[PDB]
Amino acid sequence: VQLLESGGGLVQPGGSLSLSCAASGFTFSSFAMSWVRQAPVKGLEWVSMISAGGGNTYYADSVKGRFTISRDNSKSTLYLQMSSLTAEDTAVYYCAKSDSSGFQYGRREFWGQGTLVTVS
Amino acid sequence: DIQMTQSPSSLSAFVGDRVTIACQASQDIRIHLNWYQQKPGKAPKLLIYDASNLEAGVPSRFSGSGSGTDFTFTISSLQPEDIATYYCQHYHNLPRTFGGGTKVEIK
Amino acid sequence: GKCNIAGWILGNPECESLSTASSWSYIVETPSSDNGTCYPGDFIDYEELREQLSSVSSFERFEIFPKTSSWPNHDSNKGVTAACPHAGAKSFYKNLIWLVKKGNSYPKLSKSYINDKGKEVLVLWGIHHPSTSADQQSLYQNADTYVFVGSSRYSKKFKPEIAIRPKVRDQEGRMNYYWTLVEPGDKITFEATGNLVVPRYAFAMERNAGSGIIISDTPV
Amino acid sequence: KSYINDKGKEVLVLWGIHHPSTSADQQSLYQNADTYVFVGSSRYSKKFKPEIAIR
Amino acid sequence: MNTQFTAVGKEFNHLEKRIENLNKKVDDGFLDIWTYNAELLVLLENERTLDYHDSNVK
Ligand SMILES: *[C@@H]1O[C@H](CO)[C@@H](O[C@@H]2O[C@H](CO)[C@@H](O)[C@H](O)[C@H]2NC(C)=O)[C@H](O)[C@H]1NC(C)=O
Repeated sequence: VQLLESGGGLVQPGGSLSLSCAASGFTFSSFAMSWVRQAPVKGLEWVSMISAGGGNTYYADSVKGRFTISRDNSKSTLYLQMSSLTAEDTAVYYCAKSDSSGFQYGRREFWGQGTLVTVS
Repeated sequence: DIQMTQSPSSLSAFVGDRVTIACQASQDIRIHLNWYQQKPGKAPKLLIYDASNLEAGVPSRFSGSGSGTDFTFTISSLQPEDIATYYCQHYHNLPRTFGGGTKVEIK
Repeated sequence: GKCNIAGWILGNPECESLSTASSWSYIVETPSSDNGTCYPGDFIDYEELREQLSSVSSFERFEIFPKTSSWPNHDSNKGVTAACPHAGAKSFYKNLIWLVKKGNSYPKLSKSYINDKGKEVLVLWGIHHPSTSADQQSLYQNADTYVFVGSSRYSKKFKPEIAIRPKVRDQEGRMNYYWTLVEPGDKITFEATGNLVVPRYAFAMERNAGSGIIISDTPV
Repeated sequence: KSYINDKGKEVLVLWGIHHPSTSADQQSLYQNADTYVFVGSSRYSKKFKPEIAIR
Repeated sequence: MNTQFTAVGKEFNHLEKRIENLNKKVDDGFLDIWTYNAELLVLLENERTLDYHDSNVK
């Protein structure tokens, strides 16, 4: 399969940056999706996840209250609204397929190659 | 939250030598582990799932084992292709958490 | 939509377009809900399964025995049929894998799953009954086979019936469907020397007491 | 053997299976020591096996 | 007339005709009882209602 991250770049603190991920080779609407954060200091962190039908979400406490995660299955697309950005959010972001629909059962088998978000 | 502790953070060995790493959980997580291999410039590849099930396309050199709070990973006799940072991940509960990463160098 | 419950739960190729609900209050099928089992056979305890799924508090699907890593000694790609076509291609049920001999052998199969995550797990599987011994040699190699499935509350040994049957959807043979609920904390095992169709996907769930099924063209 | 119901009404077919008390009957009535019976239709399929026992 | 949450329909296969028929028997008995009692309740109360009104003006 393929997952392709889009959006990214250099922004100043405050404001927001919008990321998205395009899915191909699978029935996107059948799977839960998530975002993973790869910081230069902390090897692998986690940001947020959404259930296959979009009914439920879960956020890292570190982004909870700021970030919004959403999806549109008819477009095979995952979105992340990186609101209220800070310097600490600089990282490579990756989208991934969980191989389950409900968060509790699963395996994060396939990750896209990511995009870089820099805040400065 | 359950935080994985990975050790050593850096490992080196010569080709053909036997390489192992260890990782521990702060809570009993049964066998809910996913071991990853990150080659420079790439998203990490999942190599072992459910602590010991070798993933498709991953050579027999790789193997995992353990339960509860103490898990291991081996790459058997080390080959040049295996330079990577290896990571712990578990999915016992939410949030899913990662280990620090072990850098494996070959020489 | 146009699918019935058997179609939906087994993964009839034409039910692929349906979304997955996390919960529901009742099930609605149309009077024209014709897409069910596409490979003819006996769906066992179908009515009880329909009742259990009628009202669900929580439901999720997960891959249970990954297609590419669970059966390195069996062929998971040749298990297709004209009875379940998809866009003109031979295909098969989306939630099942029909394993056939690899090369010229069918090594004894032994697999298990432990439900240690807390919800009840619904596992479905099926058994193939060839029309001739010539199919048994082409698909399983072993001439004398058996299938065994079990859990703490289930145990059954099955044996294939090779016979020429009237053709249904051009098939001279049949494939039966079986299912069970694996309680949290339990284990389900499979063993076979041939003729077993193994689950690929399984469902985790919680039943909301029970409701009912409406057959209607009245829109939602 | 087979029959095709192409005349329009539902057809009720009955049959039975013999279970000998001894192998000596199996040799007298059927000759074949190891036998089976199979019956089917688009909605029916069953393989039967005899039970030889003294009842 | 306080009811609870129920699901009326039941499904049976072709070798369960006797059970489906029992289910019908159950539905039919309840239907006849309610239809009849409801008709009597309406007819009886309508007469009593009209007498009540006649009483108050008397
Ligand atoms: C999905 O349902 C349709 C409708 O019943 C099936 O199409 C029929 O297939 C039979 C057998 O080949 C034909 O004789 C009919 O004429 C077809 N009906 C129509 C309207 O074209 C279809 O095969 C089902 N697909 C699956 C995978 O079950």
